[PDB]
Amino acid sequence: MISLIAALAVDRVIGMENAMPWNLPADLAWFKRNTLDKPVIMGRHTWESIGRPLPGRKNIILSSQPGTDDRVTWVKSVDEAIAACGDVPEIMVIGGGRVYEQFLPKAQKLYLTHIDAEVEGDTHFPDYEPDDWESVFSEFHDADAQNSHSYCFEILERR
Ligand SMILES: Nc1nc2c(c(=O)[nH]1)N(C=O)[C@@H](CNc1ccc(C(=O)N[C@@H](CCC(=O)O)C(=O)O)cc1)CN2
Ligand SMILES: [Ca+2]
Ligand SMILES: [Cl-]
Repeated sequence: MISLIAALAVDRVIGMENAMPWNLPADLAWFKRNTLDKPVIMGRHTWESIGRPLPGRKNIILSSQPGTDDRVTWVKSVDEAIAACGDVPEIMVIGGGRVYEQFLPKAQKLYLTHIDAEVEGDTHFPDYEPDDWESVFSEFHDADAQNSHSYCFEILERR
């Protein structure tokens, strides 16, 4: 089963963690908690931006180009990405935009972080409609000594 996990700035703008204007260690901890011990699928740009395989998870990179790092698994299609995961209960797709769009239709859950910050960007998470999803968990948090901005964690199930 496919799950998408993303951090959204205002107006659903998305980008690479290392380039966003916030510093939210609480969100990275949530991300870790929610992906640990699960396969993670990402596109090429996100892989390059993270730089090293995320430990404790199977890292899968979706790319039409040949692989350039033997430390991760490279696939060329959505179906191939899912076959390479094996029989696992949940597959975490971690973006970017195009990757989110290719898996959305198959996704059954969404783990989102809504961050209260305005960012200019050209890439946005795709629209999800109120009728197709149920918010099953939500948790609001204020900015603090370690977290630059306020954020809300949320879990949605396809309805
Ligand atoms: N919640 C959430 N989802 C997201 C992002 C995010 O920042 N937050 N990212 C884009 O905004 C993308 C993922 N980018 C990531 C970039 C770096 C790390 C990372 O270093 N995580 C370490 C945590 C240890 C540490 O805290 O340094 C890990 O998971 O092991 C994770 C995700 C997409 N999905
Ligand atoms: Ca940053
Ligand atoms: Cl990407």
